[PDB]
Amino acid sequence: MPLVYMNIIMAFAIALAGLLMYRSHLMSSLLCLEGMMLSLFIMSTLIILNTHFTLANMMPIILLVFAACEAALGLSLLVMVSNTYGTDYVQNLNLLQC
Amino acid sequence: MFMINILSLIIPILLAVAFLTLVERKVLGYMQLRKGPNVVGPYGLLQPIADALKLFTKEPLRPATSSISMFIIAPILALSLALTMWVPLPMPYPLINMNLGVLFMLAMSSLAVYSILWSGWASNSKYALIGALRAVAQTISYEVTLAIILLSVLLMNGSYTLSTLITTQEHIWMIFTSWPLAMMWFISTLAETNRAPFDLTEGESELVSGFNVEYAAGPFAMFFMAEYANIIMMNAFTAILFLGASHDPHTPELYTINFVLKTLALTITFLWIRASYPRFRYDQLMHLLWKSFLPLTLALCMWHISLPIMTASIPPQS
Amino acid sequence: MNIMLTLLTNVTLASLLVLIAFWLPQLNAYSEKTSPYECGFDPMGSARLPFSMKFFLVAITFLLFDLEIALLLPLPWASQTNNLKTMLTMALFLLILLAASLAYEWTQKGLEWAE
Amino acid sequence: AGRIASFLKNAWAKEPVLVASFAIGGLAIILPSLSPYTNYAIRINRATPYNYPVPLRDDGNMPDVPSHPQDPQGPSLEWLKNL
Amino acid sequence: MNPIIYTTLIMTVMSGTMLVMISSHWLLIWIGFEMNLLAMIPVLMKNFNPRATEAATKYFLTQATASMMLMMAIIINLLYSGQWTITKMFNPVAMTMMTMALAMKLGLSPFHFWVPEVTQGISLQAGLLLLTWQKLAPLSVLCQISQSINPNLMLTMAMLSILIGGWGGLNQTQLRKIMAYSSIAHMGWMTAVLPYNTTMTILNLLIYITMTLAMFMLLIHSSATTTLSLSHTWNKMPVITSLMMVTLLSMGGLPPLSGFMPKWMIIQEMTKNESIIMPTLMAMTALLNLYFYMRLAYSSSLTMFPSTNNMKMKWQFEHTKQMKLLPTMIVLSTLVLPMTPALSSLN
Amino acid sequence: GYSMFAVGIGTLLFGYWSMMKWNRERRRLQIEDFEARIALMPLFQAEKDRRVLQMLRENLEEEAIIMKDVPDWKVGESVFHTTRWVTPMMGELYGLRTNEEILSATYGFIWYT
Amino acid sequence: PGIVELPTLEDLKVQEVKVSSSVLKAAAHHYGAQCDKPNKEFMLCRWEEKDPRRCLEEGKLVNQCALDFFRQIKRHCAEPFTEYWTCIDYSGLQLFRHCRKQQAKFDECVLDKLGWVRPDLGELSKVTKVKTDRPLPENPYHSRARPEPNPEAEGDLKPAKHGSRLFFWTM
Amino acid sequence: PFFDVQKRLGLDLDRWMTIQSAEQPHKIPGRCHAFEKEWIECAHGIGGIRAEKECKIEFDDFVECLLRQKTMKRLSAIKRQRDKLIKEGKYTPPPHHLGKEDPRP
Ligand SMILES: CCCCCCCCCCCCCCCCC[C@@H](O)O[C@H](CO[C@H](O)CCCCCCCCCCCCCCC)COP(=O)(O)OCC[N+](C)(C)C
Ligand SMILES: CCCCCCCC/C=C\CCCCCCCC(=O)O[C@H](COC(=O)CCCCCCC/C=C/CCCCCCCC)COP(=O)(O)OCCN
Repeated sequence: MPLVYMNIIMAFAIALAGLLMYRSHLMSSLLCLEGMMLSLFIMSTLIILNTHFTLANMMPIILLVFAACEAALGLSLLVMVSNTYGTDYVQNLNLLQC
Repeated sequence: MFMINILSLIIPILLAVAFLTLVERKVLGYMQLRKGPNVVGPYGLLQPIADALKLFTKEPLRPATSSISMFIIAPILALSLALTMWVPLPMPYPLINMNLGVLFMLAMSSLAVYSILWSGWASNSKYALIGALRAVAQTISYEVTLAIILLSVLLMNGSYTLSTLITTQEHIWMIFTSWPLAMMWFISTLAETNRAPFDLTEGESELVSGFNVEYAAGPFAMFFMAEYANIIMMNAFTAILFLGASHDPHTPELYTINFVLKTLALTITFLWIRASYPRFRYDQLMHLLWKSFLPLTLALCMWHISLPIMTASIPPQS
Repeated sequence: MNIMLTLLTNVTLASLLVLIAFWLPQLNAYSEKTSPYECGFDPMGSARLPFSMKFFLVAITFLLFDLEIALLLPLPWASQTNNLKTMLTMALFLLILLAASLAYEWTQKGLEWAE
Repeated sequence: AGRIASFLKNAWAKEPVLVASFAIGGLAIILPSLSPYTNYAIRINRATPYNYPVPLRDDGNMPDVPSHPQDPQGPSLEWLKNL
Repeated sequence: MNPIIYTTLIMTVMSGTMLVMISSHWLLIWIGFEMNLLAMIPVLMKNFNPRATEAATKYFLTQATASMMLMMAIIINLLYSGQWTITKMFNPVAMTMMTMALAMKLGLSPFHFWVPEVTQGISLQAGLLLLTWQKLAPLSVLCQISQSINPNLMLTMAMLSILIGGWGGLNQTQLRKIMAYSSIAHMGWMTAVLPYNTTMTILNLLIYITMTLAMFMLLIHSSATTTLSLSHTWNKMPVITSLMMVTLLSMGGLPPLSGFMPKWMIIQEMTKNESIIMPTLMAMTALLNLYFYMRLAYSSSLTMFPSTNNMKMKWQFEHTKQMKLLPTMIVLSTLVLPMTPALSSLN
Repeated sequence: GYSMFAVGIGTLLFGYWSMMKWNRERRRLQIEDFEARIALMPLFQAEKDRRVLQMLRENLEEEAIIMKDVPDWKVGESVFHTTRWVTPMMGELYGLRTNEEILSATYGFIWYT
Repeated sequence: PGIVELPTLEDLKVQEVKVSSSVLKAAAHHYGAQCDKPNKEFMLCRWEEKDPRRCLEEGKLVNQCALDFFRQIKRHCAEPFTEYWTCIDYSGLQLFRHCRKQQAKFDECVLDKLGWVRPDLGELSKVTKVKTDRPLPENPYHSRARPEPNPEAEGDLKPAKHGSRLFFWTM
Repeated sequence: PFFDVQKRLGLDLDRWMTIQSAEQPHKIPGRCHAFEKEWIECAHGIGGIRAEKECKIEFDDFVECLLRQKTMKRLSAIKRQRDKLIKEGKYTPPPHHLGKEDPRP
């Protein structure tokens, strides 16, 4: 395949890795989720433009819509976590175990 | 020869900003029963040169607690974007001819806000942070309404190409078809350029100097240049969008003169507005945009979608 | 290619202005001068402390209303279709639910800032 | 009849922006279905030749297809010039 | 939460699942998952407290990660064939990514960590929903793309699910975590037979949903969430504990009870495909689930634990709310083995 | 208040009428120039066919010269099983040419502003 | 997988039409009126054959018809036509509307010298019929033979022998 | 698992968007429209198991149109041989491949 496609898939892998390996802040993980969506948008757009699937030009917009909903959902939960602990740290949410 | 055109566009714009400072000082002076600058040069003509030279020979200071990299990046971004926002404007021909010129304008404007946010944060000062959060609030307040107003007005045009707006208005100004949207758009451009009564971010009475209080000398002058350039750019865009000037292909200088006169009138109207009113509280601005402008804007978007279909008046160039 | 040259020129001009501003004038920097400004006095706490956001709910709602704009921008092109009754029905439907979501958050006191 | 009268009175007195918004929205919703020109807009959109009109292979059984553009058969845009 | 809002959210959860189930386009299936998650997060936090907030946060993070992976698999599949229809995946790498995404959505081992925590953090009604209705969509998607899936990865995750469900359930005193580990093991059973016969997957899912609904409704009726709190129910409602005892034995898979039918059907189907070894392991490992079910039945119905003095006041009051489908659910959870040939109607 | 609202609505109605007439005229003009394009399209198609075929033939001859020493190379061998015409890939047409023509062919239209 | 056959560079030669796009646009309406027959023949060939290699002769007839048209224009009034296409050429969008006096003069010229009537609005975009001797191509996709379907369901439905036959069930 | 409500009611909720050969706006074709049309018509109604073996030729052509892997390989081979023969001076490129062609309309 083309060099450009490889780079976008690498971006997805890096953002996925970033999401998986947490640090202290939740907001950083939320950002990683957004990054994954951004790379998915770019990849699907490149594939759609290249093959000239005309009707599929609308699916990246739908992708963005749902990405926004997910982002909004993530920020709500962060507001509630911060209100509980005064901090958005992952370590605070250890009340429930396996 | 294209770099000649780039410089031809940029050098004049900076000179016009320099002298807009003088015109504002004199207009506010005369509305306040005084004169404004009349000593440095005949009729204060040399005052902008003295101000610029005074600012670029004064010591620039980097705050001890500040993040230096973003502190320095923010004014560069501000001024470079202020200059960039001019390239698709058809006067009557654009330097860059875009298919989606309006949408490019929206994206670049939306990116312009980060310079104010970054500068305030980089400063690591309380008043700078308060100014930056006021900027966040201001964008949240006017961003949705401003975009939908452009969409509604643009439906009659048929595309997002800025040069098509000249053809759309060959016989009548588009303000005779959308003066309500024109009113709300004018107020949204006042809010979008951080201008009285909507200039919350500077907060001179409230926060002393807001986001740029820390800034001194040349970096400060860059923020100032960027803001005044944005004031002229928004008005020029408003003129092209609502008061299209007749264009003659064989004599474009006539269009240029008409367009420049209309944008000067709109800029002087900004200065007048600043001289006339009290400042809006920042929470109130949000209420104004979300409880009054947004319902009317939604209804008028519905109306402007339905109207060309009802009347068989839909425009060309899918 | 012309837009890339334009962006490069603008960024270069701004960077050269910053360079001149920092290398032309005399520099006399000392700790008192470079300290944080708080109107005559030393700040009590840090400016990096959490700063409460009272409009936090309108900020989340802005994220959803900003994507309504991405769904409404193709409307100048959608008007050129042959089945205008379906296009108009769909466009009207989209703006009606945008007005209903605004009416919902408004009536549930979601536009009032936290106290 | 008189309940809604005083209701619209109080609304015009307290929230004229919302009154105008609901009026404009309702008009935009209902007026397009009563218009004689909506069909004209559909027809105008259909008469715009974006792509090439591919000719048909004549089989001797096509009385209503032109053999030259200026022949009388086929659609007419005369209604559009007078519009 | 306003009752109308709660109804709207339950209807949005169900409509997202139905969108996943009726769609032919991968994008619409992804949208169904998104809509389901969006409406499902508030239902977990209906009764607000820090534990419910933490549970909803862990749930959102897990499910959104799964969603991103699912979308990436769809896009790679499109890249290697201009196809949006959900049939059989064209690319092996896209199929691996898709399988792992759906396993994360289901909570199969080694992605099982979220299920016990989220189940413990929410109420019994939300736990009922999470452990019954939230399984339909990924299982239907897996049933559609079954021919494409690699047997080695699927069966690995299924055997891990059975083992880890048993081992993790052995250590619990909280009833919600016991139910969650039970669910993990049951999911392992459902997915072990998937590459061979999707009808057996559907049958296992139906019987598991019936038994889980019965158990959760019995736990709500006797408002207990720990072992010691359930040890009191005999001194107020003995019929409830007897019915729970029999439902517990059915979950264990012991004959002549209904719970034994799915295990019996799955083992038989596997032997047909020359797979003697995997099933021997699966049954011998389900013995662990049977052990901790038997422990709960010992503490709850077969012996009598000490009680408190204030129970006498409860003796004087009838239950304010009665569950309409609880009686039917118990009968279908226990007495349905003689109707086994009716599984042919499922294919 | 009545007078202000009446002036406003009258202004809007005048504007609507004017724009209706002007946009109908614009749609007629667009139809006219579209029909000019339609009348011109066959000649462009014919010469585009000849141009594409000539570039392919030139590449074929240069490839017959270049790939004579390699042992088992069929010159002009297709990569498809089908025998119908396949639209040439851009790289195939301009594969053996200067970087300026390749740039003009790939990014010439996108970059023209 | 087989060698691609290509025409030689000799069979690809033709007398080119070497006028610019402004000239073509200024002439387009009358050119579509006059040279309709070979153009439509070529486009029907092109769209039925789906192969540019099978419609070279039609393309050469297209070129010769265009050249004859322009030779007539050059022979009877080059000066009004030159006025008209210069006016058209000044415009950056090449708009018909800014040149109506020149177009009127050119139209009167061709109407009086050659009897050419400019097509009205909506006529050049009609779908028309073409009579041709070219045989309709049989397999323009070069399709293979389709695989045979599965046989079909047939017969009357009898109850399964000995019911379900599940382990011990008799029904 | 898959309840085909669309097929039962004849609705077309999302089938308009599943393939590249299906009714685009303004009849704009997909880049690989003919290859996909052929692969779909070859494998229609024979089931998934038979289609993978008996329509492998059409699908291989379709994938070649999609990704163009063999075409890039052939071009790379040709250009490597050209580079090698040019470095030694054995082969000289023609003028119409160096920028001095006689362009045609
Ligand atoms: C509109 C935008 C573009 C405008 C166009 C003009 C572009 C201007 C670019 C910006 C630079 C102008 C700044 C003006 C002052 C010069 C600043 C600096 O470059 O000069 C000194 C640079 O000198 C260095 O300190 C060391 C001197 C020599 C260094 C060796 C470099 C290699 C050269 C080898 C010498 C042999 C001859 C070289 C010529 C061929 C710095 O000394 P310093 O005191 O700290 O800074 C304060 C300057 N003051 C005093 C004026 C206030
Ligand atoms: C069918 C048309 C639909 C499409 C058009 C509408 C599109 C956009 C317009 C709707 C936007 C959402 C509106 C949200 C309504 C909010 C109601 C509310 O709670 O606000 C009230 C204010 O409004 C009310 O009084 C409640 C409703 C009263 C009626 C409002 C208008 C209802 C319809 C009136 C016109 C009817 C139709 C037009 C006929 C015109 C006559 C010919 C309270 O004001 P506060 O901001 O809280 O004050 C704080 C300080 N005290």
